[PDB]
Amino acid sequence: TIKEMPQPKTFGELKNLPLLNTDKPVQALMKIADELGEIFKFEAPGRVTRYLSSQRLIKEACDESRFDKNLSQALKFVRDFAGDGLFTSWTHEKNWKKAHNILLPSFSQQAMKGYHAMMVDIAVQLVQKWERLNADEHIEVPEDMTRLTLDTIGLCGFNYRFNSFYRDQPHPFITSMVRALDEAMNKLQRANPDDPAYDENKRQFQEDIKVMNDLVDKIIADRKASGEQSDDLLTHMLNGKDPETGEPLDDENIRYQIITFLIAGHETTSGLLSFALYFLVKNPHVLQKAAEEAARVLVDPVPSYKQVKQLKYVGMVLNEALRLWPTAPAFSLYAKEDTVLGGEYPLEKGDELMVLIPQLHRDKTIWGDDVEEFRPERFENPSAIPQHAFKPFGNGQRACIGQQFALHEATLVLGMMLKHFDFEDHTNYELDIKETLTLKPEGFVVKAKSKKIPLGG
Ligand code: HEM
Repeated sequence: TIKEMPQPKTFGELKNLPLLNTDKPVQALMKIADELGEIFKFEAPGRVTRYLSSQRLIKEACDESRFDKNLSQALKFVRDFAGDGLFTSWTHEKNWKKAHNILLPSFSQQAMKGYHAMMVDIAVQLVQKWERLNADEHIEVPEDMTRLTLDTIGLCGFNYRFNSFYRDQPHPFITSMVRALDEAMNKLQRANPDDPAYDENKRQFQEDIKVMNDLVDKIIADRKASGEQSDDLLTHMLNGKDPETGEPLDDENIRYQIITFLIAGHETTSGLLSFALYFLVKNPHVLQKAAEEAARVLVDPVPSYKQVKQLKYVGMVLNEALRLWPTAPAFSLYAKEDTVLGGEYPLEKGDELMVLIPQLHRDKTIWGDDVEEFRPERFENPSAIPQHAFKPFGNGQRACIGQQFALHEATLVLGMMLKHFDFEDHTNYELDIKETLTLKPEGFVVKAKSKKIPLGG
């Protein structure tokens, strides 16, 4: 029966936006959810959002007949350079359906067999980099895991080598990409956009978009003109036809899809690898069980596809790091028609709901009371986990098309790290989680000692 909905402190006319004027907004909304409960209204000048935290309400918010993906304010800002790629378009835009239908078979677990050798290439570069460190040096974990995921998506994506392990300062496309992304998350905070001084940032944003567009546009043009067939996603987009309409993707959208795979895949997947290594280094018993499995399964100088799939406990370790810190922490929904949530909170057509995934993954009624503990074994039998309890890759037909690509990568890389190195938390690191569109451990450094096992070819 109809209930109330809390609201945090307001600052009249600015309403609750100062509560989000922090460098850590998701972790600040997790402190607010702890004191107000499973749903709360958050209001800013112009918008109203309700944040959901319990599986009880989120299983309802995940019914596709009543709710659909919303383009939140962050995604509308990202659409300026990601366009109508899969991530920043509405389900009912014609290009979302057409790209979804063409790309879906290329992102299956069976299609990972074709991208495997390209993922091993960048994985071996990372391992070889750490093999070659001298005994006085340490690893900057988030920074080499972002080198590893940029280069893997560049090479599986459009067969281009960004050669991030050969540089100190990134290839200028990556610099533009990070800076555009950065600019788009800063426009959220700036309650006074367009003009004062911002027009310098705004001028700069136009140039970063031009660098992205120009490099990708050229790759596509050179590709159609030479016509060689590789096993990257760009050839599957260039030769693919939507079975519903019979149409191909146009060249401008193919570009947006390539920019979208970079921006949607690089930080989420490297954040994941960083958090999994943290929790392993902080939990020696888990590390030993994971390192044992890697040494038993990965018996060849380079892992085969079938060997990565047998790395059952490494997969449980990554699932539990995604429970505790889902690297893309919230997604947004809008009500399709007037409806009631739970049987007690009235919603109107078009109201926005935001799923706060890190809180969902801390619901004591589903996970038990050791919710804050790192226990991979929670996932030993994955069918025993209630529907809509575990949502790190979103929901339904708008879930992460790249789910299988991210988990194969992460399992491959984590299995080879544990196989080849013993790790030491030489500084006794204290977790500080930096927020962008994504979450990562800021400053996590480790020392790796080699077990001197050959990494051949
Ligand atoms: C640890 C890894 C990752 C996590 C946690 C993650 C999570 C997510 C989430 C939560 C969404 C839904 C967002 C929303 O509903 O607004 C999503 C969508 C998407 N992700 Fe991922 N992602 C990851 C890896 C990747 C990778 C590697 C790629 C691509 C190479 C990728 C590409 C996509 C795309 C294109 C969409 C949009 C699908 C659609 O709407 O049709 N993601 N991802």
